[PDB]
This record gives sequence, structure tokens and C-alpha cells, in this order.
Amino acid sequence: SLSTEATAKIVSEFGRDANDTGSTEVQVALLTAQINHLQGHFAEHKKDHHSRRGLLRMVSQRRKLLDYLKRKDVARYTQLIERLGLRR
Amino acid sequence: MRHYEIVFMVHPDQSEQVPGMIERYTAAITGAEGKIHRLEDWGRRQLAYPINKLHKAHYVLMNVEAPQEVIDELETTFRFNDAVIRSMVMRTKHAVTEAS
Amino acid sequence: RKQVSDGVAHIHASFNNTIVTITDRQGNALGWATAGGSGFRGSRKSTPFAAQVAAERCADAVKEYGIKNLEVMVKGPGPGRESTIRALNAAGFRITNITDVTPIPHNGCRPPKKRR
Amino acid sequence: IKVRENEPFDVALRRFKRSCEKAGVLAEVRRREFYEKPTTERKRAKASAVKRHAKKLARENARRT
Amino acid sequence: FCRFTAEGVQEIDYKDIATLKNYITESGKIVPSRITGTRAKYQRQLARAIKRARYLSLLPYTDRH
Amino acid sequence: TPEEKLLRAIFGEKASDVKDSSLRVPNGVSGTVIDVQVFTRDGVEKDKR
RNA sequence: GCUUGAGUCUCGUAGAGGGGGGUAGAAUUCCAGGUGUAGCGGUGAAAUGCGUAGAGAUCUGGAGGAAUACCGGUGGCGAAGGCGGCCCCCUGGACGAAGACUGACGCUCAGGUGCGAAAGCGUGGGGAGCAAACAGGAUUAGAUACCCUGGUAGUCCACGCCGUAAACGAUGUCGACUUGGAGGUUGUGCCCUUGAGGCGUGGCUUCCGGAGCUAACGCGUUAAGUCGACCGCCUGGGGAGUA
RNA sequence: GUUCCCGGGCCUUGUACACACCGUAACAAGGUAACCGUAGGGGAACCUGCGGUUGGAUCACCUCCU
Repeated sequence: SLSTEATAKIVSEFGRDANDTGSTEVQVALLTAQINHLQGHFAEHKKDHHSRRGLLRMVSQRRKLLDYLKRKDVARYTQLIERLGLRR
Repeated sequence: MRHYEIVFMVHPDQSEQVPGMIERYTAAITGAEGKIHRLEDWGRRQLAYPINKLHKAHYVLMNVEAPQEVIDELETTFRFNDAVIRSMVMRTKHAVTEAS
Repeated sequence: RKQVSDGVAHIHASFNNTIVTITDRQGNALGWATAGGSGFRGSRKSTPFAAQVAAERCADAVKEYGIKNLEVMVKGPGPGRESTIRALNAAGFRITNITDVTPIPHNGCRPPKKRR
Repeated sequence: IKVRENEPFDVALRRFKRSCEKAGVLAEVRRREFYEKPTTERKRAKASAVKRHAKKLARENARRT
Repeated sequence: FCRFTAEGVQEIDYKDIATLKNYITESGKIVPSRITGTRAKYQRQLARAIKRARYLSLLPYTDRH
Repeated sequence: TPEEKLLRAIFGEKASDVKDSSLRVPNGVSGTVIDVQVFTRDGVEKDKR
């Protein structure tokens, strides 16, 4: 269930506080962190007709979150894609 | 790092040389991050069903604090030791101290 | 023969048959008795009265051996299990202990099938 | 499972055997599996199991017979 | 109604089996969460621990094989 | 009670039978126990004290 | 720009949830050995088969194979389908005490994509039990039909294809609102958890009822009650959910 | 004395019935409960195996503990 002493390091970087993980720039990164440790499962085992609903779920959530940041703050979005590299 | 509760057993034959075998396993833990919580010695108490012939085995509980990748290979050793016939490793949670 | 005192009478009652097989603790059988080997072909084998006749055919063929403090190891709660253990305690036997040694399966394999 | 009692019997005493299961696992491992069956019959069984308690609630309020 | 589940808190262990005798019968049969005045949580966790006590030879399966 | 006869034959041999009817410090006294005169069962010893 | 909407983190729990592999034990088919009998099996009844080439029965050792009695609870997980030993690793989803924020980032659909019990088949292995086609004896005027003994396909492990259902609490989905009781299952906050509890809050599910709907039965905070948003379907039956 | 047997009444359960009880596969539990999905087969209904559901029936007697 998540890797706490890696993700807390992430909120330390992106956040202006330690309690501030409500800003778009920090939350999508914690979401990508989930995906960084999710690759480890979608590489092996092959028969996850259950774990598949998690993929489509968190990817949908992520696609539209960066889809709003794009429509409002291009300052934070271009800095965000340049801060984590979540574009590719 | 992680709290483990390794509970293994041996046959009364190796019961006179298992104390040396406990020094075997606890050697690793000591030199690789570890401290024991409850080393229990019950003796050659009455078993349930005879293990292919003889009953009454020797119970030895550890319940030690050790690293996950060491106990992984350590249970592999239990798997192929002639003293330890059956074992049981746990997850984290609380550490014990009495159990008596 | 065998110099046995511990006559282990394995009473197994399938459904329509009460087959009791007296043996030794080692397995050295002494012989048997059945609700179907005495007659009663039909729903008559299904009756414990035939199982009663069964416990009697088992009460004999042991007067050459000599079972006294016998053990009643029951399995198969079909037609017998009642007027069979009671027939032995009425045939002149001092049962040290009546055992229901049933090594029940966890239904690992698949069993047969009946009444549909 | 194993009944003994050294002397005060004058009877077989197989009452804990029946008090164990007896026909309990007999009726379950003697005939075809058919995985779904018990589920449905426990259905009619459960509704009639609440029915006697519904009869317990049916005897407490009136019965001025 | 008993002074044991009024002092019984947080997962009853699998080491000494003296109190496991107080949930099983002298046959090897377990009592359901309804007879024993104990919430399913507890009667069920005690149970899983007992299967592990079988892999450890504390309690056998049925009495005799 | 019937709701404790059943629970009685489960949670042990002595669940709600043995009570506490000890010999208590006499009501209205405040002193100091100095010596204990004990008499073990004629034939069988006590436990430890 | 601001928050009652959506969402994530700090701090945690439970689970027939899925996945790859390994392992424990009983039973069953069968093999070797000691004992031993003439019956076992089956049905309303008879019979095929086995039997002095010694079956069924009992004890010891054991190799394939599939599946987990008792714990079991109109209980739990999930989009749904579906799914009951244990361990190691991986991991999705649901929920809660107290705070921190961008500030409606929300809902759904033709073409499209993915899951898909069981079955059919191709392929490297397999066959204990049951058992399509079929054979023997009977019920019968007749049996290719209830029954029993055998038995190919299938069942299982891994990769794919046609891509189907009573895939049905028949109740589409996100969400807000609407007197209670018996409860069950899983967490949490407050008070002395002295104690088997008292007061509130979310998820899933069952029964009796008010509001309301209705042909009626009844559903009834999980609605068939009240609205908004998105899609599919119907115009009597059959033809046909087929060429 | 109502447990056997013939006829009768009341209450109750059940029905695709009310024109009203070549082979029985559904309607009483039709003496083998039903239907959908799939493969195969037989003059033919339907049956066999696997998965699901309730658009299914009685829970009345005979032996034991308070």
C-alpha cells in the first residue's frame, strides 16, 4: 500500500508546505508516483482482469486533472511538466 | 525493520543439538540488523498426530525483529533443515514478551 | 488363533448393506458378517434387524479366537450404527470402548451420485 | 467420538457421535456435488427460521382466546 | 453474559492452547459464533489460528485417523 | 440463568462459579501486618508463600 | 475570485478480490505383501461386471488428478461476471477521526476499446470421480428415456479464436431529498473501553410498514416515492430475436 | 378408542383449468420441479454435463434430553 518515505519526499519538493498537497502540481505527482510503482505489476502476472479497473480509473482521473490545469494555469502546467516530466 | 514471529519446531533427536542451531540462525540476525523479543523453550511436549512414526516434538519460538529479505532466505533454510520440520513466519504489528 | 483379545470389529454400514469385518489392531482379519450375506435381499437389508442378524453372525466366528474387551470402530452411519453396536453389547461382549473413528474427507475428490 | 465409561453403562452410549455430526457430513459427501443446491434450500429454510420468531411476535401482543 | 469477553481485547493468540479447548469440543469440532456468546470477528479469528495450530501439530484434525 | 448455563459450559470449567469472599482488613482499622501464621494442609503443602 | 460538488496525501483495518509458484492432510482408482470370506454392488425389482487367476473388507509404504466437511453468517469483496485451506511477493477498490488546497477540474453516449461463467476447437502434457455418441440387462407393445456397470469428448495447467445467457434483487448510471423497529457485517470519535455498553456517522444486504406511486402484489433511505442530466428499447401475437 | 376402512363437512395449500383432471416433457412435489445460455446426439418430445435464479412444494410424523 504505497511507499510513504518516497511520496512524502515528493510533497516536500512540490509543496510550499508539508500539509499542502491540495494544489494541482502536487496531487497529480502523487498520482504518477502510484503509476511509477504500478508498472511493476503490469509487467508481470498477465491475468489481472481485476487490477485492470484500477488502471483505467487512475488514468482517467489523471488525464482530466492535467486537462484543467492546462485550461487555467499554463504557468504551473508548463512548470509541472518541466518539474516532474509527466508529459512523457 | 519488520516484526516477525518465526515459530518453528524440531524432533526430540535434534533437541539436544538445536540450542547450537538457534545460535546458528540468531547469528545472522545479530550481524544484520536484529533483536529478539521472545525466545521460548517449551521442551519435548506432546504433539498432536505422530510425524510418520514418533510423536512429541521440541517447540522453539523466536519472535524476532529482522529484515524481510533475510527471513525470506532464512525460511528457505528452514524448508531444508533436518531439525526444523514445520515453521510459520508472520507479518508486522506488535512484539511479544510473555506468552506464559 | 492369533491369540487376540482386542477384536477390532469394523462396522461399516453403506446404505443398503451392513458389512462388519472383525480384525486385529495390526489388520489381521478374522472374518465377517453381513445383513446381505444372511439373506434379507431388498429393503430388508436396509433394516437394522438384518443388521441385528449381522451383529450375531459377527458374534460368532470368534469362538475360536476369543475377543472379550473388544473395540467397536464404527464408520458408515447408514442402516447399522444403532441395533448393531447394541447387539454386540447384547451378545455377551464387554466393549472396552465404542469408537467412531471417521477420517472424514474435506470432500477433496468427487463422490458418486444418487436419488434424482 | 470415543465413548468409554468404565462401568456404569449397561448401554452403548453413542450420543456425542450424533451430537457431533453423524448425518451432518453423510448427507454432504454421499451424493453428487451440485454446488448451488444448499444455497437455494437454505433460502426457504431461513425465511421459515424467521417465521417462528414471527410467531413469537405473534403470540406476545394478543391471543385473547 | 460472561466475564471473559469483558476483559478480552484484541486478537486472541495461537501459542498456548489451553483456552482453545474452550472453543472446540473434545472431538475436534468448532463452535459457531452463535452458540458461543462471541461476535463473529472473534470466533472466526480464533478459528483460522487453529488451522495454523494443525500445521504446527498443537491440535490434530479429527480425534483418530 | 439459562443464558449463562450454556456460556458456562464453553468458557472453561469455572467461569462464573468461583467468587471473591476473601478475609478482609477489619472495617475501621489502620495498622501494619508484621507476622503471618500459616498452616498448610495436613499432608499436602501450599504453593509458594 | 469564494466554497457545501469531484479528487489526493499524512495516520489505519478487514476481506471465497484477482495473479505466478510451492506445500500439508484425509478420501478414492490402482500396485506389492500378511489375514480371510463367498458374497460385493444396485434398485420399487432384476440385471451387466468381478469372484479358488481369490473381488468387497483391514493395516503399512506410495505415484498421478481435481477439489477444500466442521470455522459458514437473505455474510464478505467487485463495474459486472464470478469466486471458499496456508505461505511469500505484487496490488486494485471501498471507508473513517483532524487539517492543508487548485477552485465545479462533474455526468454519460452512436462509430470505438476492455472483462466475459460454462461450452466448442487448435497445441505441449493429462484422465482418480462423474460422464454426450454407444453397448448389455429390464420398466415397456417400443428405447436410442428415470436406474447400474464400462467408456471417447469435456473437466485441469499455459497461450488464443467465434465473442454468447434467466450476464435477473428482471429494478440502467452520477447525485440531492423523504416519520421507525429487529438485525447482521466492517471501522471510528467522545465518557471511567470500571463491564458484556450509551450518543452520532459511511459502504453492502434482508423482513414489516407511513408519505407517494400502482392493475395488483407490493417496493419502501439498497425503491417501483420526488427531479435534473445521458443512452438504448416498444407500437397486438406469430413469422423471429431467424435466413 | 379414532390410529384401520366407505361416504360427508369445515379450515388450508396449489393450478397456463373455468368449454372447470407416436409419447406424458410442463400445470398437485404431475409420484423426475421449472426456464434461460452452450456443445452434441437421437423418428421425435427432450435428455446428459456445467453455470445461475425463484416466474417452485411439505416442513407434517416417528424415537431421545428440560
